[PDB]
Amino acid sequence: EIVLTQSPATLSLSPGERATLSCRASQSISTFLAWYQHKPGQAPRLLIYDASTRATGVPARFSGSRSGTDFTLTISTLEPEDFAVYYCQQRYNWPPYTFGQGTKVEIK
Amino acid sequence: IRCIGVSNRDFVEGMSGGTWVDVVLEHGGCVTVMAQDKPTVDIELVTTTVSNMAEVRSYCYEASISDMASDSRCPTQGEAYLDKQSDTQYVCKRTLVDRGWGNGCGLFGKGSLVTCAKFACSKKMTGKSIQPENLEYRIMLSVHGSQHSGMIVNDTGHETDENRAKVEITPNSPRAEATLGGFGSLGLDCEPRTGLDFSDLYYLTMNNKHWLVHKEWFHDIPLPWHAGADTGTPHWNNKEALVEFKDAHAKRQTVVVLGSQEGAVHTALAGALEAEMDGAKGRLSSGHLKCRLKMDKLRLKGVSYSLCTAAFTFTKIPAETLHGTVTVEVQYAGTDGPCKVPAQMAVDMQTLTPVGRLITANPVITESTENSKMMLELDPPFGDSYIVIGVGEKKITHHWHRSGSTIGKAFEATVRGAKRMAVLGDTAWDFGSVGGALNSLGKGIHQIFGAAFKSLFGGMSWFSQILIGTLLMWLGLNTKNGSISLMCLALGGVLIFLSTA
Amino acid sequence: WLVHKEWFHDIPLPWHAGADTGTPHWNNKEALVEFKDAHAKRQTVVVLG
Amino acid sequence: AVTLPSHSTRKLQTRSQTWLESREYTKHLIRVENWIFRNPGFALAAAAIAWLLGSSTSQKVIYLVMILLIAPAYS
Amino acid sequence: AVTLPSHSTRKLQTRSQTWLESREYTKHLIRVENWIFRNPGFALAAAAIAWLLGSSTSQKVIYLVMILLIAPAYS
Amino acid sequence: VQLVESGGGLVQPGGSLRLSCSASGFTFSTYSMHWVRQAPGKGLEYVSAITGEGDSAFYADSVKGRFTISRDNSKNTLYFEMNSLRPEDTAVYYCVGGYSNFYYYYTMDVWGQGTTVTVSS
Repeated sequence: EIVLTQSPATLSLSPGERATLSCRASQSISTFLAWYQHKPGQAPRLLIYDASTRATGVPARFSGSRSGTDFTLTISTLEPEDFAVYYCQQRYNWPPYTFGQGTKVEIK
Repeated sequence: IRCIGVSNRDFVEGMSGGTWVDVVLEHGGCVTVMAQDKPTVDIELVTTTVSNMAEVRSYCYEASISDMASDSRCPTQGEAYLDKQSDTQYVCKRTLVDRGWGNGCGLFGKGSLVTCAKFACSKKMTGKSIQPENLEYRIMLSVHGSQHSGMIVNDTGHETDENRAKVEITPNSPRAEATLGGFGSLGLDCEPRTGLDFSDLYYLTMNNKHWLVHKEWFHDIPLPWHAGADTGTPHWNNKEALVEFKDAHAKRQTVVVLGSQEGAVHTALAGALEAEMDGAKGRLSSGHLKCRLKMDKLRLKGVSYSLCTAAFTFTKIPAETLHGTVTVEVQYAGTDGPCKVPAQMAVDMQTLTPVGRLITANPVITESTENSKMMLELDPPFGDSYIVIGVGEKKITHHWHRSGSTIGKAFEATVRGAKRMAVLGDTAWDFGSVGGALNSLGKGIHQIFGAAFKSLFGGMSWFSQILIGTLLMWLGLNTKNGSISLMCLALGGVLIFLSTA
Repeated sequence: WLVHKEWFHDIPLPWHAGADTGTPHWNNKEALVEFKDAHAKRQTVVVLG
Repeated sequence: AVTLPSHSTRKLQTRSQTWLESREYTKHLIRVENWIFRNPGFALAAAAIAWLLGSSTSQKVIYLVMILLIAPAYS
Repeated sequence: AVTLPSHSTRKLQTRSQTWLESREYTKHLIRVENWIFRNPGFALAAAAIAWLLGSSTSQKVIYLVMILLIAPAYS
Repeated sequence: VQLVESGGGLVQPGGSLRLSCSASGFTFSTYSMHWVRQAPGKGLEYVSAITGEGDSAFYADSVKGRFTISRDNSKNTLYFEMNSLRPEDTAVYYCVGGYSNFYYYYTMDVWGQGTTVTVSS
C-alpha cells in the first residue's frame, strides 16, 4: 500500500508567519492529493483537492503545489483560526487511501 | 470533458449547411462536435426512462399442487366425474384404468379414471407494454474551453456552472435549446418517437430483475398465463404443462409439478436487453436517438481577450487519448484576468507554424486569483511535433510523436463506419448528414435492401447466420451462372453481421 | 429418477464429488454465475435462477 | 447452464411410461411450426437455396426440408 | 414447459451487450460436439446416407454436414 | 447536504455494534460512502468504503473480516455493522460521502460529526 509521510511532526509559528507543510508519497501520484484541516471537537474540513485546487469557500491564502512525489501546502498569512492539525490524503486509483500522520500548527 | 476517455467517441467536423448538423446519439459513446469558429461541444445520451407502463398477461413460472382426488367407473358405465371439475382452480385429467372383479365391479374392460389437483402459483413474471410516447431521453452536453481536468466525470451542479447542460426530450417536446451562459445556446431537434422500436418491446420482470423483450417472444411462451388485471381469485388459462399427469402400470394416476422454470427462462432470454427500474419508471441504458444540432446561436467567449503572458506550468503531463488526440492540463501563474491562452502544435522553432489541428476551441482561463487550472486537447500531426504553450521566452515546449500514418487512420474510420452501419441499419447514413443527394440516395437504397434482408434473413443468431453464409458462399463460388455476385454479395452482409458484434 | 450414466456426466452445473463432510467445494465457478459488463465502465455479477 | 443435454438420447425402454412421454411429439413439431410461422420469408430463402443445390427434384426437396428443419433449431 | 422459444431469434441490436452474449458461440458448438462424441456410430451411418444421396461430391458432403447438424438437435 | 451519525456507545470485547449514518440534502445513490476512524491521539485511518449503488465494498486490512459496510438508498442510510470488536477499535468514527461516477472515486466530500465507539477495556 502507498504511504504518505509528512515531514514536520509539529510546527510552531507566530500569527501571521508563513506556514509550509510537505507530504511525500512512496510512489507516483500524478495529481491526486488532498489537504484537510482538522480542529479538535470538529469534523475534518477539506481544504484542497487535486493538489492545487481549493475546495468551495476555502480562502485564497491556502495554496497547494506538487513536484513529482513531494506535495506542499502553503499558508501565506497565518490567522489565529488556522492553528490545528493538517492531514494529507491520497486519492489515487484504488480506495486504499492513507492519511498522513498529520502536522500540528502551534502558536509559539 | 464528457468524452476525453470514452474510447467510443467520434468527431463530427464542420457544418456545410452553415447552421446545423444531423447526429445520431447512442448510449455507448458520445459525439464531440467542432464547428468552424464555434466552441466544441461534447454531447452524450445518458439514460432513457419509460413511464406508466401497462401490465399485460403475467405468466406463472413456479407452480404448486394441492389435495388430489380421483374417481373411477365400470368398464361399461359412463365416465368418471369429480365434482371438482366444475372449479377453475383444479387441473383434471381423464384416462382408462384396468378394472374388474377384484377392484369392485363385475366386468373386465377398461374403466375411466379422473384425477384432479388444486393449482397455486407462488410467484409469476409479468410483462408490461411500452408506448412510444411517455418515454423520456436525458442528454448531457458540455463545452471545452476553461474547464480543468477535474470537471470530466463530475456531475454535481450543472444548473449554474455555465459550461454543462442537461436536456430532457420527450415526444411532447422533441426540441430544446441548451442555454450555455456566455456561449449562447445550442438548438437541439430530436426524433424521440422513432429512436428504438418501442412498439414491440415489453418490459419483463421476474423477481427484481427487469428486461426488454420483444413481442412474439412474450406470446409464444408455454406457461400458465393470467390476462392482465389480477383482481380477486387468480385464474390461469392453462394449468397444462405446469402439471404432469402420468399413470402407473394401468392401475393408477399421478400428478406432479415441474420445478420453478426460472432457469429455463433465463436461458430462453438471450439477446434481450438488461434494464433497471426506479419506482414506477424503467431505466434503459442502451438506446439510440437522432438529433439535429442547430448550432447557429453559439458564440466564442474568448474573443476580444488580451492574451495572458505570465507563465505556464504543466500540471500532470501531456497525455494521449485512444483516438490520437493529446490532452494537456496547464496552470497559469500570474493573474492578469480573463484572457486568451496561446497554444499550438508547432514545428520549426523560428516560424512557429500551426501544424495539425487544435480541438479545444480557443482556450481561455476565466479565473484570476493567483494560479488557475485549465485543460485543452489537440490533434497533432503524425510526425514529430512540438506542443508550444506561451508567448515569449516562457513557451514550455514538449516533444510529441504520433504513431500511425493516414492509411491506418482511414482504415480505422472505415471500420467504425462499418460497425455503426451494422448496429444502426439505414440510420447510420444520418451520422454526418449535412445533406446532399448522394447521401439521400444511399440512405434510400439502404432502406430498401435492409427491408428485404430483414424480411428474408434476420430470424437467426450468429450460428444459423454463419452456417447459411458459408453455404451461400460456396454456392455462389461454384454456381458459374450470372447470380454468382448476388450470392457472394449477400454473404458480406451476413458475414460482417456475425464478425463485427 | 433412474438416469443413464452418460447424461449425468455431461451436465453443465456446479458439481461436488462424493458425499459432503461439511461445506462443499465446487470446482466450476461458472455456468451458474454470469459476469456481465456495463458500457465499458463497470462489472456486474448475477446468478441464474 | 445453457446446454443441458437431453436424456431422450438414452431413452430407458420398458413397459411403463417414461418421465415426460406425452410431450415429445408436439414438442418438436410445435417448436418448428412456431419458428416458421414467426419468420415466413426464410421459407422463400430456403426454397431458393435448395433450388440452387442438387440436380434432381428429389434432392432439391430434401435440401428444402433439411434447411427448414435445421434453421429453427439453429443447430 | 418444454419448448420455450429462444429470444436470440429476435436479438435486440445496440452497442451494449445483450443478456447472455458470451455463451452464444460455445453453446451450440458444445451441444453438437457432445452429442457426436457420445454417438460415433451415427457418424458412420450419416456418412453412408450422405453417400447414397447427391450426385456430385459437394452435394454429398453438404448432405453429410446437414445430417450431422440435424441429428443432435432432433430438430 | 449533511450526514448525521449515530449508534456509538460502550461495548464489551468480542462484542458487536451497528453504526448508522443518515444522509440529507442530496441524491444519496450518486454518492460513494466511506468510513474513516480516528483513535485517541492518533491520525485518521481510512477503514471502509461502499459504492454509490451498493454493488461492491472495500475494507482495510485492519478491519477486513469483522466489519461489514452496507447502504439503503431508499432510507438514505449508510451502515457499518462491526462485529468481533477489539479494544483497538475504540475511536471516533466519521462517515463521509462524495459524488461518485466510478466505484469509489470522489473529489469533494462531506463529513459528519462523528460518533465515539468505546471498547470497555
